[PDB]
Amino acid sequence: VEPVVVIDGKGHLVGRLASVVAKQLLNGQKIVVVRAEELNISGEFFRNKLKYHDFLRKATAFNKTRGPFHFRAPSRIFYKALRGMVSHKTARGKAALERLKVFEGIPPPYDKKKRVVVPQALRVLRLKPGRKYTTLGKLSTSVGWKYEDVVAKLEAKRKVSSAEYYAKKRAFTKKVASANATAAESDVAKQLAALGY
Amino acid sequence: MKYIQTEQQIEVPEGVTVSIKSRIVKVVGPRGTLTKNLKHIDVTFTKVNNQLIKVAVHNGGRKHVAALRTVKSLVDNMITGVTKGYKYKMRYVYAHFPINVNIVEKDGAKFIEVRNFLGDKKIRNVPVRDGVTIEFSTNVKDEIVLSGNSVEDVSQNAADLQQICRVRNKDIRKFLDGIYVSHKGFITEDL
Amino acid sequence: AHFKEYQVIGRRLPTESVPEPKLFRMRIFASNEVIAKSRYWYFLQKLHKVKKASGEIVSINQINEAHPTKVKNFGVWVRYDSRSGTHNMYKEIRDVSRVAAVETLYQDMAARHRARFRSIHILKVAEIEKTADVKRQYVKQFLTKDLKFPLPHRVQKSTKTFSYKRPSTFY
Amino acid sequence: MRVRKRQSRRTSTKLKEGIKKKASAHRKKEKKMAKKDVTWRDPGIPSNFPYKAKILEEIEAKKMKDLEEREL
Amino acid sequence: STDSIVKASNWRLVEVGRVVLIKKGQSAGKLAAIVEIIDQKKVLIDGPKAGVPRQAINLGQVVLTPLTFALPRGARTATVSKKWAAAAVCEKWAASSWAKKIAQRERRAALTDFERFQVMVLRKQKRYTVKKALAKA
Amino acid sequence: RSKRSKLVTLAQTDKKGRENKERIFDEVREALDTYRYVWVLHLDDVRTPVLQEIRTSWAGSKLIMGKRKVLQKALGEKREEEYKENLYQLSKLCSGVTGLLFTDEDVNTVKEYFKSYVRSDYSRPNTKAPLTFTIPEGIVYSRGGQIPAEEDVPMIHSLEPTMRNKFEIPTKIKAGKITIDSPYLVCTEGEKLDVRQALILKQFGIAASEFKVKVSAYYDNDSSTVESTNINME
RNA sequence: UUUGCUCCACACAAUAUAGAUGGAUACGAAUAAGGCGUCCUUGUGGCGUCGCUGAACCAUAGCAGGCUAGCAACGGUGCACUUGGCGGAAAGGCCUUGGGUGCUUGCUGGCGAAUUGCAAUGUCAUUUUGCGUGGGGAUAAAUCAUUUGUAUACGACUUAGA
RNA sequence: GCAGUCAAGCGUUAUAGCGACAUUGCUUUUUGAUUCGAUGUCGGCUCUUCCUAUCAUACCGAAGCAGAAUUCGGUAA
RNA sequence: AGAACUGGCGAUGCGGGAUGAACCGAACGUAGAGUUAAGGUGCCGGAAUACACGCUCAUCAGACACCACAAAAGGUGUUAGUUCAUCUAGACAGCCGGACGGUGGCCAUGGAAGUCGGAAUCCGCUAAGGAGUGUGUAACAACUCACCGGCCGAAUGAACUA
RNA sequence: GGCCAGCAUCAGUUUUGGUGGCAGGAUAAAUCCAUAGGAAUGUAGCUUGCCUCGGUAAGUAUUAUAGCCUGUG
Ligand SMILES: [Mg+2]
Ligand SMILES: [Mg+2]
Ligand SMILES: [Mg+2]
Ligand SMILES: [Mg+2]
Ligand SMILES: [Mg+2]
Repeated sequence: VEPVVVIDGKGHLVGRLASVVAKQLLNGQKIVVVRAEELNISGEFFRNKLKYHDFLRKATAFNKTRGPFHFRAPSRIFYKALRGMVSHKTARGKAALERLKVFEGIPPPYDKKKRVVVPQALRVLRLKPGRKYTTLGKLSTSVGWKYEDVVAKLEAKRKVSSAEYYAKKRAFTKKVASANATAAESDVAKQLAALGY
Repeated sequence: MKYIQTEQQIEVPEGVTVSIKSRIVKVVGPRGTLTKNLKHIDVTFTKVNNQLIKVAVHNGGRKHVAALRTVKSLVDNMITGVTKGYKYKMRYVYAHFPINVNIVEKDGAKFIEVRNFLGDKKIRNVPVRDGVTIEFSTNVKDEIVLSGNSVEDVSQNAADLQQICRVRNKDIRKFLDGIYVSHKGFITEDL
Repeated sequence: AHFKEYQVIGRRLPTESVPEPKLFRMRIFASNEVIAKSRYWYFLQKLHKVKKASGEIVSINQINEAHPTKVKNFGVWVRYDSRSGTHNMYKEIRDVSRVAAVETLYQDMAARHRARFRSIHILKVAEIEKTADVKRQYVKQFLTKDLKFPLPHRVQKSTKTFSYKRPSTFY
Repeated sequence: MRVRKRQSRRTSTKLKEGIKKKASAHRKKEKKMAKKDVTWRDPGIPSNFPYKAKILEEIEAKKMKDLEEREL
Repeated sequence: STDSIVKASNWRLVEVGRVVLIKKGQSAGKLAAIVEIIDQKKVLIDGPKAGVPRQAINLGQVVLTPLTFALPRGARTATVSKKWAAAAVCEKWAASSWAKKIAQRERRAALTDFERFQVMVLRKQKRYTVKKALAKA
Repeated sequence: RSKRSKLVTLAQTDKKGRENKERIFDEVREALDTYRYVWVLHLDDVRTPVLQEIRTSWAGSKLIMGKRKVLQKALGEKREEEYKENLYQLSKLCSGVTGLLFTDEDVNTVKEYFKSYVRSDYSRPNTKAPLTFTIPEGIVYSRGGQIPAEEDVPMIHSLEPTMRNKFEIPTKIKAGKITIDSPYLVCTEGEKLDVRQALILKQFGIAASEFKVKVSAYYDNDSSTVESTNINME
């Protein structure tokens, strides 16, 4: 219902998130994904590292610059999963993929925007407790990504600023609720309560 | 089989306080405090009184109940560590080259320094883990003592000291030099 | 499908000087009367030397549960077709109806034994009168006095693609 | 950490058709052997059933009645 | 302050006397009582006050409410109705914000266009009063 | 799967079944009718040669051992199940390793024999220490200083792991001889002993404690009464 | 290269094509746990309350929203200025001081609407490599050709020359 | 390979018939003595990559492995 | 491999099985509407991230042709069954105690005492105790278990089947 | 009168809702009421052991100050 839907990628399962995002893009929804380094894949870390090393094995023999390109970033891994589900060699597929942005962390201006979740792709709702799962940032660092520390530091600074903003917002919200509660006995409030508001 | 409910009991002596919140166990006794993170296992803790704490698994299987018994043992070990302590005595023996064991300070890190093992010129260094104390026994020849409230830390430190003196490329039936854990017990000897 | 229980009573066709042939009655669990009569003729041919073209169906009547809203324990004696021969099996199902217990047993045989409807033969379904005669632990654990258990990690179904709050699994 | 080559699981049409022919030949040979071989060709009440005594009493009563049913 | 402390994490328990709310089926939105436990996934419920038939139901079709009243195991419909009336489950349910939220949702769904216009006018008046009050403090 | 696997041993002796218990039951109930006095004896940690010597001394009588529950069931658990009148007291007075002595001899003679019977025995755990034992410094000998070292044979080298690990004694092997750096005190006289100290004393062969049979009570067939003896129950 | 180049306000003008048509409405973490409120001896603290979806919240009446008369209150809100602070991950945005200038549907009135003919998206939202008006702001470089050889098949590279 | 033996199973109420693991005889006898018909496709030079079923190099385990040396085995291209 | 008979294909497009000579549906004028077959309904991709009961975690599972590798072999993975047994005159584990006497049985050996070997392998007392299950000694000693008992108190073991 | 449409009443085919009257079965089984028996996953009451002023641990007790099951109508 929003012109742009921003999805916080933390705690999501990569395949189901890719499926829902690809369907939304093909239907014509603009989507931005943040915090791709906090994505999850079901299964053990060595299983997913083995799968990525099989992908690393895949390469064109007579010229390595022509073969499959192995992008190491978590957002790029998610983009690979999404492009595998979008028919990207057609104009419609390209137009759908150009409605998507994926980022590590939460860069501006999305650090001051509302961020949503997709319940059908959340790990805590989908995976059975006791099942093992992998963190995409750790997998990317193991397979060659080199920016996990900088992302962590920037995210910590952003969290400090966001916590200050939320403290101010909570104080204002408590003041607003107190000001609204003192008019609960008025005739206007009684009529609104009778009408359901 | 999916048993409906399986529970274990943990007995707390008089001088020990246990605080658990979101599977973070803090155990306080006369000898100090210990902390454990058990968030990798789905269990439910409950207090019935100041002397007993139950831990339970609802609708679980064989692996889940095995983890439940493991959790009970770990909390019992923490309580034992804060109320009695743990003491590992090791002996180092040699045939021809005397093993020299000392405590050295490299940038305030408290290494155990081993020299002249089988005549080696290499200086072996084993760091002391936080919370354990190293003492050279009096009126006992070639005995080291590791004391602490964490049985895991004390045992791992003793194992590291034992494995730093492996014999390589020699018949171990003939060559008997090394550092071996000789006794395990409690620090307190009240009775 | 949703099983029903029928009684099927049949006999041989009356011949000369042999009138009133003996009536035979069987209790059949089946989805409909056509399947019930087919199973009846199959079992009658398997046990006696009576064929469908040589016999007739005298009656077929649906039998309803006496107390469908009472929780009961059922011992189910069954046997299944195998290469070595018929092998007995005893199961215990806690349910409110014989047809519900039979459906649960068929689902369990499909899930565990990889068995089918025409391979599973239902020999006896008997209500256990006294709780002391229950001898399977997965049934006995629900006979405990004042049994209470929680339902941890509640997962709520979402009707929308996107949610504006982090979900909670409390209950 | 050198991952080996993984065996393919994509179905081959020629292999599938050859397996079909091999299976038909195997079934024909099994039928022929079952016709050609010369080899000689009731578990009762389960012990876990509660009313074993009732079943045994009923079958004894049926035997006792049917022994005299055909005699007189 | 030398006492052990353990968090409780209170759960609603599947038990005889637990009051459940039916969320799908023929009796959706109605209250019932758990009469007897069948197994881990199914229970026996009876809803005589609201017209819910006594039936075996799956726990995935109901939601547990915090309300619970004393009821013997395997109680018949008359006993369940008598205990329900004695314990006054309906009044305690209506006193809760959950049922109040359901009632507010139903009233808003039942509003008409003129009533929505009246709601807007009353909301503007209340907003003027609330903003004037909040400006001072 | 994932279960413990039982150890299998190929020996000559099989386990006893219910037939042995039934035989003991029948023998006790026949001896009750045959004899006149039934005495209750406590014989915990008795040696078999000592028990056989007692059996030889009490020729003409019967001594029956076995499970305490089986003996009590033979004597009658309660008043409505007793084999003879007022036998439930004799049944309920039994405890531990209990022996039944069926005899006809004089009560004074039985009491005199059981009061004057005494044998040397190993010191058991949970008992007062009979002496103070100190293994002397140097080469460890078989007796550990009880007899002179010139007469004694040195301790065999195969027992050094047992003394080092099970007995928790600091020992070393020098030229195939067990040696200790300092004298080792094992027990102090007038102290409760534990399993380790009892094992050390048994290994060195010190037998300073005394074994005395305990006599609980006796039952008379004609009198149909039970009288407490209270012998060696100190 | 018949005053070229660039922004600042005001007119006229055309323009808004992977798809505006009330608002993308900002803690973090856990999920066998949390959010909010309150109190103390500030904690892994006590007490209360909430969830069971955003079916929300905020906004939303006036010729696509006109012209006027008041009442109550000192609130809400638009715009041009103005004071101060913060924000570098792609900051280009967030908060805030003061006066000015409009509206206010918080409440009560008075005028106007019609014929787009019984519907026809019935056109309504930022930017403008176009012009005219004008007050200010600044007066380069590259390539060919010649030349060097740290370069070179040719292009290219690397040097030098008012 | 051929012929035979045993029996955990399989089969049966007719000790018929199949039959794992084991085992015997011939080939092959005792004192470490004393080249026999490829009937039709082969090998180089230069140079790259791949497999591991590992010869060497790295790290381990076992062995009458004292040391030295060596044998068997494991991870490993 | 050789006979008998019957189907499909060549001369035949259409839907499905990703792709295809014999596989599953169905045979064909040009169109509209409806319903289906076979095959399917996370996304590519039209259609339930439907409902319900169970099972499974694989250091390259599986989503397959039902043939082979395949010995229905191996596994202290998991689930459900079958038949035998033990059991409050005491279930499995654990700890402690007993584990004897003739006798160091005969022969043999430098030595050989249950435990280097060869043949017997008995009798007594027991609650039970092998002319000994292993470690160990030059031989002894010592430990152990075969077996019995004490404490503990409720179910447990074995072999098969899926 | 040529082009493109809107509404109403019909006809042919079809798709998707709401609502009414009947009939069969064990003339549904149930629920409910009445009545006679019964037992525990034993309700009230009673006894003992000793337990934070009575909350329990084990015996008795078949409806009592809760209930349940079966047969019959
Ligand atoms: Mg107007
Ligand atoms: Mg290899
Ligand atoms: Mg689709
Ligand atoms: Mg192969
Ligand atoms: Mg029509």
